Amino acid sequence: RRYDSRTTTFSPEGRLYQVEYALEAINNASITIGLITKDGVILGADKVFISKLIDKANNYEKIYKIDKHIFCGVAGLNADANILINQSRLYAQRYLYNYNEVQPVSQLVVQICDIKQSYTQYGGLRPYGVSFLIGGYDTKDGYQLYHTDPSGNYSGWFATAIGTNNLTASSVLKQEWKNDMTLEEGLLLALKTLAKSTDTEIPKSEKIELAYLTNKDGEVYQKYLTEKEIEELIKLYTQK
Amino acid sequence: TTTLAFKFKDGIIVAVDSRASMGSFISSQNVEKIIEINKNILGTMAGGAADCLYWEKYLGKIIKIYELRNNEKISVRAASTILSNILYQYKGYGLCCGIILSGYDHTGFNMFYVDDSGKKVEGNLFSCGSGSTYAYSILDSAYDYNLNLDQAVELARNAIYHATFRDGGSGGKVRVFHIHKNGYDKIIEGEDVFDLHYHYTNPEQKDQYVM
Amino acid sequence: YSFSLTTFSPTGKLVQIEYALNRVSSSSPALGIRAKNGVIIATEKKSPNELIEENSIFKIQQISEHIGIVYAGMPGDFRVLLKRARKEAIRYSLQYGSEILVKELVKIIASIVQEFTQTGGVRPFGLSLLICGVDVYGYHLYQIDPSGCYFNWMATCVGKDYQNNMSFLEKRYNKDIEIEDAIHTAILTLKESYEGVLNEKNIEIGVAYDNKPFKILTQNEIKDYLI
Amino acid sequence: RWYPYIDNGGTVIGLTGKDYVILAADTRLSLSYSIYTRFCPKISKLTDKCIIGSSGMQSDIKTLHSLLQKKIQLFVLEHSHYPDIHVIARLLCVILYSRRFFPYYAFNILAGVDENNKGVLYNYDSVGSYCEATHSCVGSGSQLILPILDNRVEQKNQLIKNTNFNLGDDINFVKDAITSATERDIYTGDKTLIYVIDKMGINVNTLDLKQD
Amino acid sequence: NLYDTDNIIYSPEGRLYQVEYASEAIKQGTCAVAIKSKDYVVVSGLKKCISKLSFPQEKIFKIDDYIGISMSGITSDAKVLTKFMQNECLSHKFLYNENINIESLVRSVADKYQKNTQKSSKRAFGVGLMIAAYHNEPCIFETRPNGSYFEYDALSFGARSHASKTYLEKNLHLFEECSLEELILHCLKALKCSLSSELTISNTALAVVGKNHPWQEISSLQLEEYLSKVKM
Amino acid sequence: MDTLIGLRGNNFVVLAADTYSINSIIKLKNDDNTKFYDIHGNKCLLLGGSIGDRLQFGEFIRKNVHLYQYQNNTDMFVKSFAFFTRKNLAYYLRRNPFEVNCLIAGYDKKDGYQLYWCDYLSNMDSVNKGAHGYGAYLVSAILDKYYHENLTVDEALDIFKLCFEELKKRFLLTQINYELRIMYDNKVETQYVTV
Amino acid sequence: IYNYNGGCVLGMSGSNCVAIACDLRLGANTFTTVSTKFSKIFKMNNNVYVGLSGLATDIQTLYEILRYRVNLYEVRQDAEMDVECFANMLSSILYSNRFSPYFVNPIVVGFKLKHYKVNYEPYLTAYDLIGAKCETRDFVVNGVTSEQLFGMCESLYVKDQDENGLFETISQCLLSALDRDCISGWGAEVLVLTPEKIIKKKLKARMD
Amino acid sequence: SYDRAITVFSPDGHLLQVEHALEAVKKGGCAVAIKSSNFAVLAVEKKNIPKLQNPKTTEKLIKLDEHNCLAFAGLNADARVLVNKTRLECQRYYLNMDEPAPVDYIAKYVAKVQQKFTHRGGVRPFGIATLIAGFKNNKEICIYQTEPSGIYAAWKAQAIGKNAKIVQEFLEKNYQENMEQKDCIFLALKAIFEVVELSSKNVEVALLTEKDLTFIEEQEINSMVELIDQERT
Amino acid sequence: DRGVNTFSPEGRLFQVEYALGAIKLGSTAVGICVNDGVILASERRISSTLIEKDSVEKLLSIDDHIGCAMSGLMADARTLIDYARVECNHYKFIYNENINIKSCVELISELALDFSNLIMSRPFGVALLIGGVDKNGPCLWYTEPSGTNTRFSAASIGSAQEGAELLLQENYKKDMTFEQAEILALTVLRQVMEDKLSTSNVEICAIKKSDQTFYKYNTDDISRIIDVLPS
Repeated sequence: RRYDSRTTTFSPEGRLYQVEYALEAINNASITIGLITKDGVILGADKVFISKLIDKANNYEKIYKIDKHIFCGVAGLNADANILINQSRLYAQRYLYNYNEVQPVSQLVVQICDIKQSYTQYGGLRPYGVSFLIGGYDTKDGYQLYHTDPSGNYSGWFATAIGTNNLTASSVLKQEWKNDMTLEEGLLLALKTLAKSTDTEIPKSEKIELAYLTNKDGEVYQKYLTEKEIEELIKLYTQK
Repeated sequence: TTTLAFKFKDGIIVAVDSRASMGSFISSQNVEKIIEINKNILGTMAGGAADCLYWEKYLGKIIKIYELRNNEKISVRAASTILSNILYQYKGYGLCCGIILSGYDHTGFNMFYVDDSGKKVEGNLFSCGSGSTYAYSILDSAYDYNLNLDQAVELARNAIYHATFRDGGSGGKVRVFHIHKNGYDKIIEGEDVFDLHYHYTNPEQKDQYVM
Repeated sequence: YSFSLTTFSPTGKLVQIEYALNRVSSSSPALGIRAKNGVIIATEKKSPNELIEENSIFKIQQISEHIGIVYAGMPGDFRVLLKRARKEAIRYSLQYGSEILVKELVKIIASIVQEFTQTGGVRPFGLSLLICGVDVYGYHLYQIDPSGCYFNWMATCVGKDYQNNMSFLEKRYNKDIEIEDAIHTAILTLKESYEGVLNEKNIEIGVAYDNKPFKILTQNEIKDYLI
Repeated sequence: RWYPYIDNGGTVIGLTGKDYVILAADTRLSLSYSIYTRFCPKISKLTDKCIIGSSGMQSDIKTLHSLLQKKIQLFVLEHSHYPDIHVIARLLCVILYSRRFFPYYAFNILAGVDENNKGVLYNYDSVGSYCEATHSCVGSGSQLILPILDNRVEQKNQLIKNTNFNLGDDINFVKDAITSATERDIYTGDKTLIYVIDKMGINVNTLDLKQD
Repeated sequence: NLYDTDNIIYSPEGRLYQVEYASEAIKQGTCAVAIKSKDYVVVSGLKKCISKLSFPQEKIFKIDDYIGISMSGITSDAKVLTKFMQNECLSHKFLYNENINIESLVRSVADKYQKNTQKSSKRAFGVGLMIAAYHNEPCIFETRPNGSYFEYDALSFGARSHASKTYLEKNLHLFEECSLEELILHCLKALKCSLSSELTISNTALAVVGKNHPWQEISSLQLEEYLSKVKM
Repeated sequence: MDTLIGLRGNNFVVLAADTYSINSIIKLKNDDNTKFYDIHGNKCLLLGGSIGDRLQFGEFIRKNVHLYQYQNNTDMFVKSFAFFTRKNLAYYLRRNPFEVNCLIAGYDKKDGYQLYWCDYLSNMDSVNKGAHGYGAYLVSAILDKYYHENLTVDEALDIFKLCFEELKKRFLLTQINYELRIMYDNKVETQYVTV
Repeated sequence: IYNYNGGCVLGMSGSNCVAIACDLRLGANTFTTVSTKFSKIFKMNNNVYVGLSGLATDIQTLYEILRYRVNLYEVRQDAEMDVECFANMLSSILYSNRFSPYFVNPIVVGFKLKHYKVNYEPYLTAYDLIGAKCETRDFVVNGVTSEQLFGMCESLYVKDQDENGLFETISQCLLSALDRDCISGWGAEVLVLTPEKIIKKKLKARMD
Repeated sequence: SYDRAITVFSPDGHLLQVEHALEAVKKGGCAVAIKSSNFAVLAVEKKNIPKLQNPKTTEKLIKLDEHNCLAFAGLNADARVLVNKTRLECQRYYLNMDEPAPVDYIAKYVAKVQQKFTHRGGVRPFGIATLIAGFKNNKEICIYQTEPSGIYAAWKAQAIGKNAKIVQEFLEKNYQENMEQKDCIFLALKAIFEVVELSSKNVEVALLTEKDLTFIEEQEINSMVELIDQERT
Repeated sequence: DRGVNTFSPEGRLFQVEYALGAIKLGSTAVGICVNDGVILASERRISSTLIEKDSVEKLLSIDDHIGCAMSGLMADARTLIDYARVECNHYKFIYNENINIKSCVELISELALDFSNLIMSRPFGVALLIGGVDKNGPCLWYTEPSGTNTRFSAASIGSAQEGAELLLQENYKKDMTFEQAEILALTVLRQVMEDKLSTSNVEICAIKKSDQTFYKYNTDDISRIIDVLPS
């Protein structure tokens, strides 16, 4: 009792003092972006540089896949993100087992936010300090994009940014984003946002990762851009 | 073992015998097979006497709880559903209770049939027990809506008489209750079937009645 | 009675995890290299007095027939984590009937470390693991952390003065390095970091040689390499 | 492959009047065809104005009587008033139905005098069903004795009829009935206890029957 | 100072402060007094009255034929203990068909006290019991918040117990070999001395338990007669 | 014992069931309503077997589906409904057997009009038509003979009339009264027929 | 118990080509066919297929469990599952319910990947209801018609063969086997999978 | 911690945790509810980032049962979990009683669960204030309001959330019995806009009747807001 | 700073004392018992006019023959009422007779003190008056968070209970008739109440020895009684 940490307990103003700290930690992580276009949903991100000896091939640390039609981006603690991604995969596959159909994204985000809220209310365990950008596609509603947080708060978005310097990225998105956009134009806008938020005039092919999901030929599939593809994309960007 | 109930213009009529058997031997000739579950709901007994009585009183306790908590009279449908659920929980355990729950609620006059296997059925005329078939036959042959209370009670008494006549397990005394808007009344609390037979079929006491 | 002893502070920073990292940074250094046709994990054990038997204490272990592991931190936590990793590999093989994939094992260990830094009534592990292996998808060298987040390396170091050792290792390294050259580079980096004189019984080395079982160099082989 | 049910046999009779109740019972404990002992009372005093008799497994009836006495004692301790015969009857019904799937092999008669000085007699079954009556009998001799009581008290199938009954005549009738049961039954017993509950307490007497 | 926050911490002098505070609560209660002679044990107490529109609260209690107790302290804990003792006695009589040994029951209640005292997250009962019974010999027992019990010749509880104890010790030698009526008189003297502002049939509780004398509270008329006798 | 019939075709589905409540050797009612369970939206579940078992299972499934629809603010797809029912039935079969035969039917914007058979062991499979109960033996063949692609609702009702006449004329338990549930044009219509 | 909803599944290997065929009957009470589209072959991976025969409910439950497990593994590893791993996990799953088991006799058919270019090797195996794995490297049969399929394959198997010959042989063997069984048949379906493409065909079988 | 009291009486006799939860409620969005004759009107504010947020995501006003409807103000995650609990209880009641759950029963259940989370250890109070509108078992419209402390009360017209006192004061001097649908919607919009910036994107009002909950079309809301703005100036 | 069940230096649990302090606020209620029956009355502190006045009830019924009036934390009071009625109906099921008022109060106090292990988590902070009739007569009891319940002849709870009980002791007298008890109770409630007494401003309930059934006075009875009260 004497060593208790006072985790699940309202603050004198009703904030619990722990969700706030988790969010403030979130704000310090690298930036993640999210766009919705006429051809797919994008989750461009920014890789934190640790050293020059990291395995460039594959090694995706910010964008993950939860199912063939759902794929998200992390903006916080990596370990919490990994455990929550695992939980997301179990939830999606359990739904598919139960109903013999793919789970709409809204159900998945609802379940993830439910587990986060449960950790925020019951027990005395500290909250998960990770915020995702879950994006995907389904027949019921189509292309979607959400944004969670440590408090289990989620909301839909057409174009957003999270993490450090999210303010400038969101400003650029609001200034440039359009209702009907091509996938290539969306990729160009994502590159522009990552460059502006990172305070770099020209983004480096080794400092960013991109991905997009499209329902081409009636079969939803995701593509994670590689070094050569991102290099060609940045070449096109600087061309314009 | 015979219980009877039907619905008519002025409410509901319920009737029962009083025989209780331990096989070929009758343990008691006078028993109460009608329980006032609520101020406006009655339920008959058929089959296992102990199971039926205990579960009727348990349902009465639950009904009291709900009525006191919510401050509103319960409907016959809800009581029937509760009884069916609790009986079904004990499926395959040997319970042999067959119940007819009849009463007046805000929706009107209602009557339901429940079984030990969770068999909830709704209707306006029911009979259970070893003599059920005879009562059904006598009712359907002469039953009719919109008949006076006296005719209804006479028909119920005649049906119970005929059921007792051709059933070893049915006999004793005839009890007939009437359910109306404000509670219920006991039209016939107890009537020995002896004089009933000697008044209906063999009015003249000469020679054995042959059938 | 079961509450979280590690909690977010203003700005977060999970102070307990920072202290675990500090614990790691003060321990004996250990490094790893990913070569063209093999992987190496090397470490240095402090010069033992004449009483200790180096054959009784081992900082290099093998989890499976192809996967090796080294650590730098608290020996007891290393032992318990090693046993749990062995059990994890065994239970994976019992189901899929094959050697556990390196990435899968790294994921299980990272999840366990995460659960330990989340659950209440406990404190984070005070070590920084280093797992090397070979599988169908080539060679792998991963590094776990007390925070429970893993990294994919091709050449790395952990422990005391790991920044200078990392810089030296980066200075002399190539994607197409031979296995013997990688062993030589590991020896050179360890010697530079030691700040003394090295010799047999003062270092430990394990190597995954192509499609061959993971093998821990004996003292004679290490001495031959040293010359 | 063991059957946990044996009938120890015996007979209990109960009759009621205007303001008194008589309960007679054998005092023989026996096995299949041999007698354990010549004295084992089956009537246990529950309260100052309520007693219970039982027939069947001796251990089951003993345990049931002890449990009911414990419940009554706890009730009087916690509520400061002795329970009525109706309360005891309902409590016994609940206790019996508790073991609905491993029922007691005990047939019970509960005799007493209500607070209004009325002789009340409840007859039960092995599972919990109970019904008030003005006369009852349980045990081996139940079938032999019930018709006699029905003829004496109910007095149906008769035209002259005679309802003038008092305590002495009822006691003599009970003694004659138990003697007849002993004559025509082999599990009945050899010595019988007669309890009489009246407005002024209760009394117990003993009678000697045949030994065969 | 700072060693009284939990019941599982020994102070530098080696004392449990929570148990001492429980004893303080016991002492803060109302009065009571018990005496015994060659035969018969007499228990007396003051039924607290909080207002002129309140009947005095029950003080003495009956646990079983020939066994009764008196309370001092928290009433809820007293109710819990009384229920436990009644259940114990009834169970023993049920499954052995004989009266429970008084000392074993006292041991059981003391063990309950000790168990509640030992483990943290639980508090010690702040109630003291005064058990009086006749198990082939008159017996008086006292129990404390810490697992501990004693057997007395004359006992008092809380309130202004000093006067009652002084009177008891001043006349202890005469209690043995004394008639029941005089024993009741002496108990009333002790209670009246404790009162320190009069005794009435309403605010005083009295009980006796002895050979061929099951525990029974003294009727209103008999109590009034005894009160008049002591008054004169 | 309880006869169920189902016929699905382009832009129409039809379910039919006798209306009888059997207890021992008598009929409690001639207008049984415990066989049909309409789910919110365009979905129907027809159960046959013991009255209590079908009551319990149908109420459970319908209220669970309603819970799903309210919680997720949408309409469950017909395939999802059918497979959820099959999974629940199999689970209870493994623990607490449910002696009930199932005919699921509905309309979906994705798969169109569809029907699903289900045995009491949860031997579920998509079908264009089917029957349950002993009376099935006397109707299935007829359904094969007169069924053909591009059918119309009126022809379906004619086939059902033929089936009812066959049951009345040849089936041991002479069944006369039937209840029909017709799903088409985003409408669910109930009819009563007496042969 | 297996007569209730009888079924038949068969598989053959050739030269860089594999084939799996099955019957399309779903009956009840043995002697009453209910549907003629129930397919016993389910695609589990781009080059791994499982043919299940037996009680239909058990078939569906096992298929759903396998799909769940395979999707989980594939997502976690971000790579396709190997036939060896799938076979071993199927054996483990079948044994997990040794008591109160699944009344289904499955068979696994697909390609084993030999990396170095890359090579495809036919892989076949058949199981008992407990998981009694037994590799055979040639034709595999399973169902109530196991005896007839064994005889036909023994008489007609031609070792390695072109995909056309493989299709002809497997179709003929299956059609002959079904024609001698009363509780199985009512149409047949054949799948011929090769590295380049996958052909699915349905035979003009005796539908009565 | 795990299974140990987190809300306890203060020296003055106040449960500080409950008061902090009420304060958090006071920080949430506004909501208003009116009833009349045989129909009710529910209004809730809205706050979304233009051009980025998806309005369809917000579900401040929800339907619990065939007839019941709910609105809330406070922590959104707590609202969602409590709503799921309430829907599960609705269906459990419909199982065990074979009748749709009346509004009074569900209001009592919400009060009970909020009280339970205030009187058990290892869990902190629900920081939301809700108001439900529905039909009683006797086909009568009624609306109840529930607070974090668990105390519930039936109201004729009530507002919760930021500045709920001001909206309540406005309602107390304008409410009329058995009003028309248009007048009820007008009053609801006026009450919500008394404390909320004037625009058609800051309100999502709806009307509940026996048939079903109907969301008012955006054009009607635009006309109403223009009318009230004109009346104000 | 300390657990729920820590003893104070004087031997009083801190939480129980704080609950006692908390129960001192709320609607005022009074209760009286006489040889004919028991009567309870409540202040009925109505909030803004938008409330129905039917949902806010301070006089519930534990059973047919028992009524109650509460004060303090309403939610805890409702929980206690639910538990009390559940246990009373359990008693009625186990024993055909009706539960005595004393036993019901004992069960309520046991639940209230359950919070101390020897489940709930803290004292309830509710004060109740429970009045009723049984074979032993008509009587009313007072229950407080500390667990100590006490029978009363004329009592008052809620804010201003000091003045109410002072008036009760100043006026209440034995051998009083039921009409006399009603007028006395309403006069005291009027005196202690802040606003002007009216039909909708107060609520009353009573249990008679003859009927033995809980009966809540409606508007007509309340107005009839009001007309006769002395001015």
